Amino acid sequence: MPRWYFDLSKGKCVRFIYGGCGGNRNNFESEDYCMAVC
Amino acid sequence: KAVCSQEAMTGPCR
Amino acid sequence: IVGGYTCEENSLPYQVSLNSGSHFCGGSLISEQWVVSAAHCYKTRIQVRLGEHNIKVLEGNEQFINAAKIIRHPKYNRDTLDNDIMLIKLSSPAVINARVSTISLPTAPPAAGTECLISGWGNTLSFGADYPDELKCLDAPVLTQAECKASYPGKITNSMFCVGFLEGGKDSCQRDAGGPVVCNGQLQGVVSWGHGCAWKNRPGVYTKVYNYVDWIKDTIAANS
Ligand SMILES: [Ca+2]
Repeated sequence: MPRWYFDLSKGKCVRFIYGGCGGNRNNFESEDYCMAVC
Repeated sequence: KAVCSQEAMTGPCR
Repeated sequence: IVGGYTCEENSLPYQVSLNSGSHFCGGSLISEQWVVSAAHCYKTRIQVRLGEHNIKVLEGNEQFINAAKIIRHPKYNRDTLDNDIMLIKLSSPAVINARVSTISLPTAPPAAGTECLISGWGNTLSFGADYPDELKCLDAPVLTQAECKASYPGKITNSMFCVGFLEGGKDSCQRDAGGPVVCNGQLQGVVSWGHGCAWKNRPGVYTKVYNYVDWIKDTIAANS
């Protein structure tokens, strides 16, 4: 199901989506917070 | 919920 | 480039802008017909802009040249960014002048501590966005492999090396990808990726050009 993590440049939680550039290089910062809220 | 952005993830690529 | 300085006008005559309506990536002119960039900068059509300083102001001394061929490394992977390097063949040769000229390919691998020059028209902020009109420059050293790997556990492949400052503040950023890391007069790196920009313990990750010298030569020869 849906996955969210914090984007340092945006200062917000964002959805992880398949197919992003460098997806397997992503740092999923604050995943438990962003899941919980979003 | 303002912290729950609908914007696509920037990701690591420059 | 975050934490850099505005380059002297036309002092990096190998630096190009890739443009698909707007600036989106950098590149480096390595011969009259060929540019090195990052594979993740691929788009079906690209206009190469050479001789630029202010990318917003048409000065009347640039060269704007369509890419004829855009060739990603055959082992590039989007998901891992392994082998993040590409060659662009220009549709007409670049005219070589004091503002448009080539950068030499590397003749040895990159080495820790080496002082380099990174450049581009990418974002100048770690938070939010400010895309500069004028070309930015950053003096930065090659980091150790150990430091690179410790910064990015699980993520650094043989194609990748780190350049920058572990304390943060000074880094490449979005829309710098594809652009050059020059050390001792040679193209050692291609701007590739990082976690955010200019954050502590998250230096820039760059493609080792030296690993591709034979590929570059062979691709040029095959496409002449
Ligand atoms: Ca211009």
